[PDB]
Amino acid sequence: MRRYEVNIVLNPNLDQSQLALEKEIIQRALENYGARVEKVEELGLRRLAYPIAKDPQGYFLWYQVEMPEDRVNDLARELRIRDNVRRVMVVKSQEPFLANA
Amino acid sequence: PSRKAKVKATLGEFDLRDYRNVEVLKRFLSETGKILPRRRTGLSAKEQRILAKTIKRARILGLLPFTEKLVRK
Amino acid sequence: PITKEEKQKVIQEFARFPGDTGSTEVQVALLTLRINRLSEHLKVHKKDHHSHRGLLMMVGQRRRLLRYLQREDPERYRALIEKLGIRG
Amino acid sequence: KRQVASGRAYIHASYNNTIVTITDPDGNPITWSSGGVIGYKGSRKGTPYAAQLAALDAAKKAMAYGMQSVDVIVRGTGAGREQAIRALQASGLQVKSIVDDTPVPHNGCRPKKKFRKAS
RNA sequence: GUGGGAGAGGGUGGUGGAAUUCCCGGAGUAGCGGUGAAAUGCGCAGAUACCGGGAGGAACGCCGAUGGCGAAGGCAGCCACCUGGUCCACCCGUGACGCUGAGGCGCGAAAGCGUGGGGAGCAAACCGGAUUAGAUACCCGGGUAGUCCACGCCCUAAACGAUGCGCGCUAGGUCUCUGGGUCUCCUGGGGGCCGAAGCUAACGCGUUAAGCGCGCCGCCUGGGGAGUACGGCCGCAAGGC
Ligand SMILES: NC[C@@H]1O[C@H](O[C@H]2[C@@H](O)[C@H](O[C@@H]3[C@@H](O)[C@H](N)C[C@H](N)[C@H]3O[C@H]3O[C@H](CO)[C@@H](O)[C@H](O)[C@H]3N)O[C@@H]2CO)[C@H](N)[C@@H](O)[C@@H]1O
Ligand SMILES: NC[C@@H]1O[C@H](O[C@H]2[C@@H](O)[C@H](O[C@@H]3[C@@H](O)[C@H](N)C[C@H](N)[C@H]3O[C@H]3O[C@H](CO)[C@@H](O)[C@H](O)[C@H]3N)O[C@@H]2CO)[C@H](N)[C@@H](O)[C@@H]1O
Ligand SMILES: [K+]
Ligand SMILES: [K+]
Ligand SMILES: [K+]
Ligand SMILES: [K+]
Ligand SMILES: [K+]
Ligand SMILES: [K+]
Ligand SMILES: [Mg+2]
Ligand SMILES: [Mg+2]
Ligand SMILES: [Mg+2]
Ligand SMILES: [Mg+2]
Ligand SMILES: [Mg+2]
Ligand SMILES: [Mg+2]
Ligand SMILES: [Mg+2]
Ligand SMILES: [Mg+2]
Ligand SMILES: [Mg+2]
Ligand SMILES: [Mg+2]
Ligand SMILES: [Mg+2]
Ligand SMILES: [Mg+2]
Ligand SMILES: [Mg+2]
Ligand SMILES: [Mg+2]
Ligand SMILES: [Mg+2]
Ligand SMILES: [Mg+2]
Ligand SMILES: [Mg+2]
Ligand SMILES: [Mg+2]
Ligand SMILES: [Mg+2]
Ligand SMILES: [Mg+2]
Ligand SMILES: [Mg+2]
Ligand SMILES: [Mg+2]
Ligand SMILES: [Mg+2]
Ligand SMILES: [Mg+2]
Ligand SMILES: [Mg+2]
Ligand SMILES: [Mg+2]
Ligand SMILES: [Mg+2]
Ligand SMILES: [Mg+2]
Ligand SMILES: [Mg+2]
Ligand SMILES: [Mg+2]
Ligand SMILES: [Mg+2]
Ligand SMILES: [Mg+2]
Ligand SMILES: [Mg+2]
Ligand SMILES: [Mg+2]
Ligand SMILES: [Mg+2]
Ligand SMILES: [Mg+2]
Ligand SMILES: [Mg+2]
Ligand SMILES: [Mg+2]
Ligand SMILES: [Mg+2]
Ligand SMILES: [Mg+2]
Ligand SMILES: [Mg+2]
Ligand SMILES: [Mg+2]
Ligand SMILES: [Mg+2]
Ligand SMILES: [Mg+2]
Ligand SMILES: [Mg+2]
Ligand SMILES: [Mg+2]
Ligand SMILES: [Mg+2]
Ligand SMILES: [Mg+2]
Ligand SMILES: [Mg+2]
Ligand SMILES: [Mg+2]
Ligand SMILES: [Mg+2]
Ligand SMILES: [Mg+2]
Repeated sequence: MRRYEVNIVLNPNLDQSQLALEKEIIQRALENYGARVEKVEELGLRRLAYPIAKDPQGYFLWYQVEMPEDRVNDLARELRIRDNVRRVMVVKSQEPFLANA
Repeated sequence: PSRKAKVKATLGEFDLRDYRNVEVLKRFLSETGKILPRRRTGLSAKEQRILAKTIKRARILGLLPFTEKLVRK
Repeated sequence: PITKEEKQKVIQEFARFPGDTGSTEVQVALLTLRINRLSEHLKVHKKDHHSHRGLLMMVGQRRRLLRYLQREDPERYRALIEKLGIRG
Repeated sequence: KRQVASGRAYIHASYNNTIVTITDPDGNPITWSSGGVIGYKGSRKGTPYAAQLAALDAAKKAMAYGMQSVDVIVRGTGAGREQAIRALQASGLQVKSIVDDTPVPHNGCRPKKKFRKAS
């Protein structure tokens, strides 16, 4: 059981319905792999530095979770299935390292 | 010798390991998309070494450029 | 990996008395744990040699400690072997 | 016959030859020139002067499409790069900007023996 | 043992962007390329230069260093899992359990071999163009094995610090990586430079010893013949000891 962070970037052109369905699938899969959600941040659409999937912007989701390590990789797979989901990056959480303090 | 400005001293309290904060990291990138050297960033070995991996992370997420085109010249 | 709870389990298990972390029995026990875990790791990933070196070093240390026990107190030696199930 | 009137100027320069391509803002080309278009044949194409002639010929060809302002794009490290720049600078064409786009790999491909002792 | 740290140490899966080549579409015209100068070559079946989309293979730009890790070979995009080594603080535990190490066993760059796959760029052999007295070369245009993956062999090297491993002792100055502390500084581990005593044929070495000592292993005994011949062992062969 380790504490991770799930970054998900998906299609900015989605209407509220399709988007809701996507987040629904995310939550669903998360429950399937048994990841407790500690907190969440929805950053919305933002300007990318380079075009992703031909589209200049992207919609961001961030989930701080706790899940069994052994399935983490196996989880990412699922999240990458959706065509609407163009990026998935999972990171082991880390205590912030401050500079100029 | 880079006597113009040191990026660290030009900034306040901030987290180096945080990959989601662009408005800071962007200051650590050159005119081109390249990661600035120790002379310019004014960091230390440890700091710079962490900032490197975080910047790369930000690049993969699409927040930071891999490369840019040089203006003027 | 090897979590603290497991380690305290085997330590408290083999300890000659309460509060003993350093006995030959304890050491041989810990080493046997690590060795078994590593071998199970090298059934898969058999192309990873750098770790196999570590396995050789651990095996060596265990054999030396066990040798020491065998010299000092053959009873405790046979006991340790029996509870651990080493030597094949 | 288009009448674009605003466009892009691509300078491709190497130690061997300099070649200029003028395009619309979509990137599609209109006209082009090079040291070969002018009477120069051999090594003389890698000249600053060859470059000047090239950029000027491309400019003149592109005036006939009635163009005025261009963005210059520089690629390659070669002789007659800055000279082709200066040529376009006042050809009568207004130079809106200059940008070096020269492709640098992240080290994908092994170079020819000529370019090696690097990666 | 407890608590902390740094790291391109290793293995498996996934993944990102730049570039090269090929393909498709748009636009566009007479050359591109390459050299000391050229030609072969490619181009009117529309090349080069430019924009858009797609496929595939290989390597990871800046960070990056006089840096870090590893026993050595060696290791560099990013993420996750599995996993080795190691350092510091606390003085907690066992109680000489140590050091070296013939033989053995394992690892071992590149090239090379077997089977299957892959093949973008580069490129032995080879096909050509130049140069030259000749040019079985240097330079130029092509190009097969190979370079890439998996599994199995091969065991070589300027496999280098041309310096076996471990422990103790013998001025300091300075730079640096990485811990801890009363954080001007002290203390510990690693990487560099100049230098005390001392050593060395000299160059140089000098708390990272090539100094002062002890233990154990390996090796040398004038040059060519020759790492050859024979024998044995190993190898599918090349060939190795
Ligand atoms: N190992 C790969 C690297 O691990 C890094 O993290 C590594 C280190 O930072 C971390 O250090 C650990 C930690 O518990 C703490 N600092 C002390 C501890 N002794 C260390 O554990 C160490 O020893 C054990 C055997 O006892 C090994 O199994 C382990 O690999 C080694 N790191 O253990 C991690 C695994 O070795 C980063 N994830 C990244 O650089 C990379 O993935
Ligand atoms: N690809 C990631 C790496 O794969 C390694 O091994 C992998 C690759 O070496 C091997 O080949 C893969 C495969 O998908 C298929 N044959 C083609 C594919 N392009 C390759 O993957 C890789 O190829 C090369 C490195 O060889 C990289 O340059 C490239 O980015 C990457 N796609 O396939 C293996 C897995 O199927 C190791 N697991 C580790 O280094 C790392 O995870
Ligand atoms: K011709
Ligand atoms: K080094
Ligand atoms: K400190
Ligand atoms: K002397
Ligand atoms: K010297
Ligand atoms: K040998
Ligand atoms: Mg997808
Ligand atoms: Mg030892
Ligand atoms: Mg030329
Ligand atoms: Mg590593
Ligand atoms: Mg075409
Ligand atoms: Mg050609
Ligand atoms: Mg051809
Ligand atoms: Mg022809
Ligand atoms: Mg025709
Ligand atoms: Mg082309
Ligand atoms: Mg393209
Ligand atoms: Mg292909
Ligand atoms: Mg470098
Ligand atoms: Mg070293
Ligand atoms: Mg005590
Ligand atoms: Mg006692
Ligand atoms: Mg030994
Ligand atoms: Mg031996
Ligand atoms: Mg080998
Ligand atoms: Mg090989
Ligand atoms: Mg083969
Ligand atoms: Mg084959
Ligand atoms: Mg070629
Ligand atoms: Mg060739
Ligand atoms: Mg020839
Ligand atoms: Mg001659
Ligand atoms: Mg063959
Ligand atoms: Mg051998
Ligand atoms: Mg050397
Ligand atoms: Mg030295
Ligand atoms: Mg060394
Ligand atoms: Mg030494
Ligand atoms: Mg030895
Ligand atoms: Mg040696
Ligand atoms: Mg030792
Ligand atoms: Mg030592
Ligand atoms: Mg020191
Ligand atoms: Mg080193
Ligand atoms: Mg000296
Ligand atoms: Mg003296
Ligand atoms: Mg002297
Ligand atoms: Mg050494
Ligand atoms: Mg010594
Ligand atoms: Mg010898
Ligand atoms: Mg010998
Ligand atoms: Mg003789
Ligand atoms: Mg000889
Ligand atoms: Mg020989
Ligand atoms: Mg023989
Ligand atoms: Mg035989
Ligand atoms: Mg032969
Ligand atoms: Mg031969």
